[PDB]
Amino acid sequence: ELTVQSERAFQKQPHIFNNPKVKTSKRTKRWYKNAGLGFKTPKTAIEGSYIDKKCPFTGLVSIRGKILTGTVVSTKMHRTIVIRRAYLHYIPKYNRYEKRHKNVPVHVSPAFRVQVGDIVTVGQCRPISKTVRFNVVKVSAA
Amino acid sequence: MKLNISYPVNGSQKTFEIDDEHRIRVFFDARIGQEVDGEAVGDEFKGYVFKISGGNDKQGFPMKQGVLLPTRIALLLTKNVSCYRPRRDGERKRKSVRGAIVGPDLAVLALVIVKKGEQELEGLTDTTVPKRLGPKRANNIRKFFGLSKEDDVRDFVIRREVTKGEKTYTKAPKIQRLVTPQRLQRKRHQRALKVRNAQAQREAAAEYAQLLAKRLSERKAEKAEI
Amino acid sequence: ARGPKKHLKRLAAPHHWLLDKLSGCYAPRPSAGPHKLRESLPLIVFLRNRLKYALNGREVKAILMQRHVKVDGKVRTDTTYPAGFMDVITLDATNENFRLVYDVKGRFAVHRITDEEASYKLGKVKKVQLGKKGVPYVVTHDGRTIRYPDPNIKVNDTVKIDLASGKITDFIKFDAGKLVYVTGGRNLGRIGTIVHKERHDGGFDLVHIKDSLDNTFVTRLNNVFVIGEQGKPYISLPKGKGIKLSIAEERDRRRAQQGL
RNA sequence: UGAAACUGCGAAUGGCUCAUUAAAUCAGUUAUCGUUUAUUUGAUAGUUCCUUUACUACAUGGUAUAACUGUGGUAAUUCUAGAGCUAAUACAUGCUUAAAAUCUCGACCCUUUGGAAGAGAUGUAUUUAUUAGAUAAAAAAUCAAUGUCUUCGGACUCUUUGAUGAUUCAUAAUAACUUUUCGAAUCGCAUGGCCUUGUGCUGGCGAUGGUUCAUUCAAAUUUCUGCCCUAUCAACUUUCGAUGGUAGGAUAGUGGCCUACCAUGGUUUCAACGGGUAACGGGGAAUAAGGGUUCGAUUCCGGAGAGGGAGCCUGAGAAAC
Repeated sequence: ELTVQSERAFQKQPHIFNNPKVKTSKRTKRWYKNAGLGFKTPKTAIEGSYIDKKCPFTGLVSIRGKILTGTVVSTKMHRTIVIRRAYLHYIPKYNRYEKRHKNVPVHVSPAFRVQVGDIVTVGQCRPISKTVRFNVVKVSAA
Repeated sequence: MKLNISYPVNGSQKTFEIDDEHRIRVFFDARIGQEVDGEAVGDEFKGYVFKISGGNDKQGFPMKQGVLLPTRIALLLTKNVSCYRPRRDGERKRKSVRGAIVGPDLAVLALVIVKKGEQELEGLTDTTVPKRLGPKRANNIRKFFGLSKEDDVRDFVIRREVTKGEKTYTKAPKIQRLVTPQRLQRKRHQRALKVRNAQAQREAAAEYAQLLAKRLSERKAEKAEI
Repeated sequence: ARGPKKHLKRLAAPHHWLLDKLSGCYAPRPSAGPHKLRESLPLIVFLRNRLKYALNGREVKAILMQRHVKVDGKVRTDTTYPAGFMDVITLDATNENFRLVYDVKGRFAVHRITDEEASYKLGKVKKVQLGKKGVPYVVTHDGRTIRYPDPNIKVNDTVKIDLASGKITDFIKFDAGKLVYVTGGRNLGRIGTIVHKERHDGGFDLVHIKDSLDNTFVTRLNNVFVIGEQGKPYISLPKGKGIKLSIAEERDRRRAQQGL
């Protein structure tokens, strides 16, 4: 990767123009944005060459509704990952909780370089796959 | 097979059967109409130009200009296709049709006729029957009894005696279309409701524009001053 | 179950319509209202189960037909017209003039008004757009559609219209110290302050208020409706001003008032 | 007066019954910004022809046939055939129309800060692009086509704006679209205004249509939360659709509903999938101190069948018995 065309199919962030007739300086564009909801829009976003539509910041996916975390469990997917949310639950009878967990499928951009272990905030997109819904938004390494 | 004749022009019609079999041989494949002659068909018909029409087979089902077969069949029909009636906007049924290609399996068929022949038939060629009803739009009626476009019909309008026995009464049509000092009035009420509306919006549009701009104009002593 | 429902099982009708619980298997409902369904009404209620002016419902077709009651200065001869908060309902027989607006307790109420006051109403502002040929417009909880309006007007206030016309006379703003009627939520059926919005931002904005007896409180931004500056509250308000009482007080006023 | 039949609308309710069915029916709530809607109730179409001076019947145009007639066949059944006929609110067409506005051409004049006679289209439903459809508050420039007034230096001053929690909605605006939807060839009762005295110009009440739009009786699908017995049933589904993506076909619509290619997912000791049920669900019935245990095939509300199984004709409305 890193090399950008790689996906035969060429790539661009749609509606972008540059102007081989007209003085060109800077040659390239970009389009970026700022999620929002108290975030910080990092600088490997307005710098990073890569494409990815499913990018929060460099593309056409909104973020609305959950805000949530947790602990990464596995990463082995070409731009996507997995989270746990070890949680607690209060049985009304023995008056006591249990350690329960659900795993979570989520997209992710090259702007972040997550290994396993890291604490991680995420959003909640329209739907983005078969399972898949949230989009990482902020990593929390060592 | 009986036959089911329909001489148009007068409007009549009749029912002559042929019950002989060797004077019958003909029609027996010319599909629907492919002119069947009327010298080998029946000699009350002679030089008669008997178009085939269509009409009913036995056990007696409809015939269809379409089927391409002297067979007995059972296709899906449509509000549109005839052989059929749709008992529901959007609904379709299966039925049977012994097709337009004739053969013996017929009680009935139609003879409609092109150039009538030398020889005289009685109750088609003989008897007439009205011109039954009557047209409508005057501009059909200038098509009918003219009206002298201008002098206007009202006048030669078609109507009818009709009898209480003792007080005959004159039932009459109702036109539709007729250009009045009503109808025009409505082209009319429309145009000045087009214009009416317009001198309204144009005016707001600007009155907003200058009201928006007693502000954005003051936007400027709205800085240095308050 | 396949298209949308066209009936309404009585029980399922909202409990402030206050509807009986017996006899009528079914209540109504309202069709495609300029109002919201639940925090509204039909005249088929307001004209037997409240006022009296019907006995049956057949009777209530027969008063309407007659084109003898106007909502927002316009006829209607629906039978289940989806009227609501803020409304006019004028009695032609009768200059008799009701502004719909809640009890204090909890209700709807039956509030008479001032043949003068039927006049206007308190347009809420629900959104704002340069729309169609490039023209701005505010679209009013009344589910009603208002054009060429000033830019000073912003997102979350009223605006007095003229019923006769859809003008936009005076507008009020949303600021730390204005009166507020609470539309919906325990507190529907009360006024009246904006102590302090509490911004946030998905979404949920929250509001603080008080009242004439100093009691207080916190509800949703959504369910708020400015009416005036503390004073001039642009109405009228029904009794008890709209106030809330620890039933420890209510019981009293029905003991005060024992008279018969 | 009225047999029969031509159309009309009914028969898809209603009654019975419960064999099937175990997250399916179903109860309590939710949604329609996911769709169709006989009627019933309320609003609702003057630019239909046609390159428009001697026009197309609109004083109202034409086909065909049932009944009936008569000539019949078969052991037989609500069996039909081949003939002379005749109407429709059947069957098929096709005139009627105002003023206005507005748009896209441009015969000629005049080189201006570009005017012009009349030429057609715009009535509505269809299809599809595209545009508006504003408004969280107050203020400097250049244009690129020049919309309004020239105080002949420029400006532009009061300029329209509906609902929504929310939209691309609501309706309007352009360029064309369509095997072109409709715009009354009806009907019973009153039958009288005035003449410019033709049984004409004009005139009551009422019906049956009818294009839409809402409505309304609905249906459809739809969130959540809830089922009895079984581990001597611990792992299920992706043969071939199991779980999602993207696009199309499909539908009245949504959606692997189905298919093209794609990704490898979704359920599971908080009891899935399997086996059982002499299970149709509930409202409720017995019992009755409290807490309970059983039964609800059965008078109301849902669903399901019509001897099994399938497929579909009509109609808005059926997988109908």
